Amino acid sequence: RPWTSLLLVDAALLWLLQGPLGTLLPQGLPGLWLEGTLRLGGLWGLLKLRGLLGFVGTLLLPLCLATPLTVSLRALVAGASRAPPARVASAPWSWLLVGYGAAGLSWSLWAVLSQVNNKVLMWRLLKLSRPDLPLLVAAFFFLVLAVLGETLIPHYSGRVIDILGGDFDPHAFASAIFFMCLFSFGSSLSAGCRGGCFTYTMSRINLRIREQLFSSLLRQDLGFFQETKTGELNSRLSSDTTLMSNWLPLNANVLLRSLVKVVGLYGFMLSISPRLTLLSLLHMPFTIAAEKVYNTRHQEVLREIQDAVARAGQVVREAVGGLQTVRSFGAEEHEVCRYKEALEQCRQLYWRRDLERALYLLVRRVLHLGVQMLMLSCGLQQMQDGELTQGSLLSFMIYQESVGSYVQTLVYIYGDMLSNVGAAEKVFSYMDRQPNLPSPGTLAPTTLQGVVKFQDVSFAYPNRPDRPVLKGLTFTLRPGEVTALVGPNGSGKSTVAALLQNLYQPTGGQVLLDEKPISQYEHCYLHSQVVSVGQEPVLFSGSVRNNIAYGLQSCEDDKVMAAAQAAHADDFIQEMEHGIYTDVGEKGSQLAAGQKQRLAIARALVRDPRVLILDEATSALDVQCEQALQDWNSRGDRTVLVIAHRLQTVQRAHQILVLQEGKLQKL
Amino acid sequence: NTMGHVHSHLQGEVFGAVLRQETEFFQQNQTGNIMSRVTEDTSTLSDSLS
Amino acid sequence: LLQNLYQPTGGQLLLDGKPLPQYEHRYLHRQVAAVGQEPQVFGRSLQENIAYGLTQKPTMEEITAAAVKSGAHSFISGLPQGYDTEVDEAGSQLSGGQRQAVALARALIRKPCVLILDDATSALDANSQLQVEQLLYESPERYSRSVLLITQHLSLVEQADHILFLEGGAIREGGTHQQLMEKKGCYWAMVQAPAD
Amino acid sequence: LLEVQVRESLAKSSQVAIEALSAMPTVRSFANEEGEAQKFREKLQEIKT
Ligand SMILES: Nc1ncnc2c1ncn2[C@@H]1O[C@H](COP(=O)(O)OP(=O)(O)O)[C@@H](O)[C@H]1O
Ligand SMILES: [Mg+2]
Repeated sequence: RPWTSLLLVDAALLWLLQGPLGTLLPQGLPGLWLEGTLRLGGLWGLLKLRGLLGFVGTLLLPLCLATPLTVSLRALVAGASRAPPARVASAPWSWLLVGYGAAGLSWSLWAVLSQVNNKVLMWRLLKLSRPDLPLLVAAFFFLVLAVLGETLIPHYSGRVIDILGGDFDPHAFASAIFFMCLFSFGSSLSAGCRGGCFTYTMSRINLRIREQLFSSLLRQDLGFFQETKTGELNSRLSSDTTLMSNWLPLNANVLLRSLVKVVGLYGFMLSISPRLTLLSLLHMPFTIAAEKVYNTRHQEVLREIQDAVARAGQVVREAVGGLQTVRSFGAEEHEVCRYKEALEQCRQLYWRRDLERALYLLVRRVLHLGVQMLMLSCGLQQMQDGELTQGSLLSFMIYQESVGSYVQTLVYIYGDMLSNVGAAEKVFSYMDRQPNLPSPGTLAPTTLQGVVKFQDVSFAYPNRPDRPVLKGLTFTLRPGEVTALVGPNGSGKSTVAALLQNLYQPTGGQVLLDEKPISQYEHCYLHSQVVSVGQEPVLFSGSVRNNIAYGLQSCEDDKVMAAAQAAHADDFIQEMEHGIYTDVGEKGSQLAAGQKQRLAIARALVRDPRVLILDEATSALDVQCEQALQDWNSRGDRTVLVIAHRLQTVQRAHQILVLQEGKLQKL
Repeated sequence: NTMGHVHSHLQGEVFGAVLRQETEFFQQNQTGNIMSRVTEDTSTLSDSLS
Repeated sequence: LLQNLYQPTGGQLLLDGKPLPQYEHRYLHRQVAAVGQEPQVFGRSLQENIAYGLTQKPTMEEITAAAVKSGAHSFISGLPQGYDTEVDEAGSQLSGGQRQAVALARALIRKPCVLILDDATSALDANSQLQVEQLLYESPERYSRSVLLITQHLSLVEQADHILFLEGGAIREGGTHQQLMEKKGCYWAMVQAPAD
Repeated sequence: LLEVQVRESLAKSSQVAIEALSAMPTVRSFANEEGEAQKFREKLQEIKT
């Protein structure tokens, strides 16, 4: 409907302008401009009245002003000395058909052509690369020197060739050889320096990315680590960082060379023929549209590839971390099958990426060939008409093909850099994520009494906020007295321990240390004054001494030995190969369970904490050590919270608190 | 396509070989180390190869 | 050693009269099942954790029967998604005692001939402790398997048919509860240590 | 030899990261994020050299 109406109205307007209306209009460029304006006004009015301008308006202004404007440009480049132009309506049907085709093709190209996230991520990458500015300055300097030398080499190469082909003068041959070698030597030196600088800049950027991402991850809240997987985080930290800096040495060099050369080449081809120079801009629309489509697809597939790589890395992480459990069920083949399935998904994503890239390269090669054929045909027509000579035509063809190649390379490389930077979106997201934690405190009092107070504390884990765990808990822990928190599994005792250490914030009520919120105390002071021996202690690979003093900047060996003696860990420590310098293994694997618990107790006690939270600290402990570590923990100036599953070796506690289903029960 | 097949096959073979070792091989080689060798060394090798 | 993770340097360890290395990997590891001291739980649904390593995926009837035997049905059923509840990588969702119940169900779903319980009752509550006691000394299936019960809860040790006091890597003594109590050796000293 | 050393240093960094990110409650309960960062930075310094 709308298209037929547009055609009919356009035909009627052109017929009217062909008749007595045209005679009133002037002749020449003003006549064509006025005819186009009248055509546009008539179409706009007759479409606004009929309400068909919703989607056909875009095509109006070009279709009506493509013929006049074109003519103007010609009269501005080839001159107006030629005959006055003919009116659109009076022109034959071929001009109208070509105008329709031009308007439609421009409309389609603009639809394809119409990013901020990529730009902001690239700006962030530039901010991260700022510290490497001197290296980039040196690289740019060497690049400029290399280009300048490579502009001089060809003259002497040609001199050598000419001397060989024609009369051979030994002196000229030697001089040409010497100068060719000299300039090649200088250019090669500069190119090597440039490449080395770019490579080192890339490596520094990669290491900086890794450090910043890891330091940002360390600051996140614990719900972040509950909602994510360690293998996938490691996959990000080891692969997306590589992607973010994987192209500088080559892409930067190519971009900068092309930028240096394009301006001069365009100047030259303007000097030869501005008409053909304007004609040569035919390629840019198609180039940019194709790049946009391909870049969208490429970025999508790159993100999917990184996700799949993370999943496969998690498969490997789980299989290797729990090796003794997979091997005790004869399930290695199952893990290998899972990994092979993940690798198959990754392979299919890789194949999609490569196939699309190959198709894009084929498409742009075809575009290049077609546009070069078109330019050659137009230049041949001009040369036949006598506008330009053979040498001018050849020089312009060389220059215009060179600029076409340079512009295509610029567009492709810029899009490739944007795709590579934007495919690593999770890295930037993690680096810029704000932990769901309260603002850091500043209280570091010299003297701490240790009086803890839970006041109507209600807590629900942020991962599952719909299920409360604590319901109006309220109690007091005094120094010099022992409080035994007892209840069944799932009661919420470890949740109380976590809240008392400020690992999580209560959804209601308050946790007070010395009458002030515990979140208002400094991180280091708080966690050096309030220490816990966890349910299943986690050790880190390294010496026993590091594990005991894990988090202390400077702890003397006498303190470590005293802590070991207090926890009864000195008995089995001296039986090790190197005493306190013996490697414990990953997760303390080369140890018995009771030895791990004793080492954790020694680590907790080395700090002389004001508040000590023993969360099942004597579960994997033999009866003798359980009796030994019964009640000496308190010293009259230390608050102690002994969490026990049952009323086992806790009846010697001053206060008893029974917890069931998150509710405190009075004695 | 051929290089993708090569990459996948090599990664699978390396993972299987790692899992075929003995119980103490995983106390000398730590989890992150083995994971980096399996997931990252093979990928770089395959990219360079292609 | 009894799971074939390590080979003995001396002596010999025979299952049904033949060394463990002579048995197929998966056959051996579905005929000998162990609950570890700190059981490992993978990041999958509880249904996939309980049946982890079985060539033929068991039906939900078998999985729920195993969970009932180990006492994990009570808390698994109460979960919003039930057996489809995805577990965290470290198993932090499952509290201590629940993870051991899931590991025990995983061990029991295989119907093994040798059942190792390595401090598996440390975290189990009263209900799961009663369930494991019933499984050991009351279940009709006890006649089809031998149990190695490494533990420190004397309630289960007292009923044990045999007791071995492995101190310093050597068995200082053995026999039934009455015999060791009469001997007044290391076992009696350990039992009466809290009473001192 | 150079590339072997590079791969080994990357593997050590991966070990540090994996060990730290798997025991975050323990790292935070002792206020030792800075120490883990320092270990990672030492490995990265090897890679840089
Ligand atoms: N990190 C977590 N994310 C979500 N839910 C959790 C998390 N940790 C524990 N829970 C849930 O909260 C309950 C509180 O029990 P918990 O304090 O962990 O054990 P217990 O009462 O035996 O000391 C758990 O049984 C579990 O259902
Ligand atoms: Mg607990």
